[PDB]
Amino acid sequence: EIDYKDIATLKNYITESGKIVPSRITGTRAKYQRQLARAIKRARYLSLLPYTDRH
Amino acid sequence: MRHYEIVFMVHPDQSEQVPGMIERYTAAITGAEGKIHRLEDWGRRQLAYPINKLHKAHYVLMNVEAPQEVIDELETTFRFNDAVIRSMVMRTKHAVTEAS
Amino acid sequence: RKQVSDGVAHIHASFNNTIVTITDRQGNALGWATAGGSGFRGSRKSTPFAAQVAAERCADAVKEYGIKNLEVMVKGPGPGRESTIRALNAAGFRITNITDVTPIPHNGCRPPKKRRV
Amino acid sequence: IKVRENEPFDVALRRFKRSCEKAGVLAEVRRREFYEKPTTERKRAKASAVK
Amino acid sequence: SLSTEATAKIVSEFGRDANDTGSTEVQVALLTAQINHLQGHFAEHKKDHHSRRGLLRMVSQRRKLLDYLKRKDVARYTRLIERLGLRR
RNA sequence: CUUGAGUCUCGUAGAGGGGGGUAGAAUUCCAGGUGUAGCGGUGAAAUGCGUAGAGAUCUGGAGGAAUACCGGUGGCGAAGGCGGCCCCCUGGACGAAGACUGACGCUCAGGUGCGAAAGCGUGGGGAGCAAACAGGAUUAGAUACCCUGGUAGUCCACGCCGUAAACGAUGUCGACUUGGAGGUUGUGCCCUUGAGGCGUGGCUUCCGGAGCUAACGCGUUAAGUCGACCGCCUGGGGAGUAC
Ligand SMILES: [Mg+2]
Ligand SMILES: [Mg+2]
Ligand SMILES: [Mg+2]
Ligand SMILES: [Mg+2]
Ligand SMILES: [Mg+2]
Repeated sequence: EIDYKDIATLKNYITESGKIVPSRITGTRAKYQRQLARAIKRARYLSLLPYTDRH
Repeated sequence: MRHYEIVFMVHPDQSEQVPGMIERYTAAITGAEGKIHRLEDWGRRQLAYPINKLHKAHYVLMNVEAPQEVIDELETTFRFNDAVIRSMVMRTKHAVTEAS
Repeated sequence: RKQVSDGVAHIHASFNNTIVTITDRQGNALGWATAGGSGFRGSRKSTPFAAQVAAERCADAVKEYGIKNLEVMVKGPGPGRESTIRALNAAGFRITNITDVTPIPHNGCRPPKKRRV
Repeated sequence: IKVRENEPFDVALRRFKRSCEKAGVLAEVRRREFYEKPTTERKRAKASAVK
Repeated sequence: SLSTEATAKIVSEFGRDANDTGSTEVQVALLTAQINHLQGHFAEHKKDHHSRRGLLRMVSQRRKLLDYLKRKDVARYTRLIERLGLRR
């Protein structure tokens, strides 16, 4: 998570639709969620992850 | 100076200049007394979403040390040079060697 | 006619109406069914039990081409988003990839106010 | 959203992604934005988000 | 702010005594510096109605602490300002 | 002289600010194919758009604005207010050890600066929304609510206006006075030997105790008990109007 290249252990947090899952469903400890969401978003821009299923 | 972690995706159909390309970079850090404590040449890789045609690119890590001025030049040369599409250049992030 | 066997059929479910357009494989019309032009409309239309009749009505106005297996594409919260589908799984049509397209802007446009009834 | 699952039948399952979009994410929009109305309700529902 | 490598320098030049961050001589210099630098920065944008506040907060202290000298040891006041040309 | 306040060192989180690039989703428009008698809208309707081929469906292109999920009683800021991503310049806050300064502080009429939204000037910009306005509808009437359209504006750069239920309707600083559960963010420590067990700070919600209060309620983030300084109130309408 600390990075984005972690595409492997990253998609796990994001849903099928590419949408990042909250916490009441995960519990990735808020403090880390910050780095999580930021990492994912900035990553999708590198084609490492799809902005959404459709495209 | 300062640490970095740039990442560019070169068109697969032009994956031949990728090697020579890295050179300019490696040199644009030599005389600048900078350093490259990383270099993950991901090479080819399927693209999640299509970026103006083509579902694959050529990823090449970086992580330099040279001052901002020089690295800035890379951003400019990256643009005009259509050999590479999307890019990204973050700062220090406390130098990271190998792995990733 | 052309004989495709493998085609699609998007469902446009609008809060007031719904139209079933059975497209080919690369996106080509082949017959469109409309809830409005189903011999009924107004408060009678819109409803599932009604707006669906249009969907299955495609058969006697689409199957003329000859199709078997096919996927489905839903787009619209209209009161038929689902009802319409059942008619397909009962009219003889097979079934395959059922995906929802329904658009959702990542907060870009700005919808109109109104609605002060 | 995607669906394939073989095995001959037609039960439903149209409730999978359903509970993650539907006329919900839609109803969420369509009409004028809330601007300030959310900061209140979205933060007023919490009053119940406790008891 | 000023490079960590900077403050540690000025201090050893103005600090009343060898390596000391507290006296006016050191206080002022350390302040005037960031003030002179930011001047250029502000010559750009000039719309940062926030960063500018800090510029004031610290500047308002410059004339402020500078008074301490008068109210106290005046002998140095003039000897300190004559260094950065401040006050004028 | 050092506990107030301040500097140095090292780190900590964040939508704090200004600038410059960039990304994907969607609407609108334009273009081309497919295909045909409807679409759109409403309580119904009608105006409007359709055979000059719309709508839908698919392919290509242009452009503007906004940044879904995350996201939250979450965070940052003096307040106003501030959300994709990246870079550059830059403000504040906070914790850790000490080191240094040595009352250098608090408040503040006047004075100076910042100011939501609308609005104003100059030049740009214009997709969506929409004052004005024009139709359609409702009605006894309907200069409205509703529908179809739609200009200013909303966007940008510079300059101006300075107002708001600018609201916690609660000036700032400091000192104290039972506690309970949660949030968030530093740091010390415990088979760390777990997620965790025990401390100590910064900010923050809900509850409530003595007390305070006309009551509602406030209750260590007070409306409790004290102090320093400032702003203001003195029946309602006339009127925040007139000169
Ligand atoms: Mg209207
Ligand atoms: Mg605050
Ligand atoms: Mg304005
Ligand atoms: Mg104007
Ligand atoms: Mg209470």
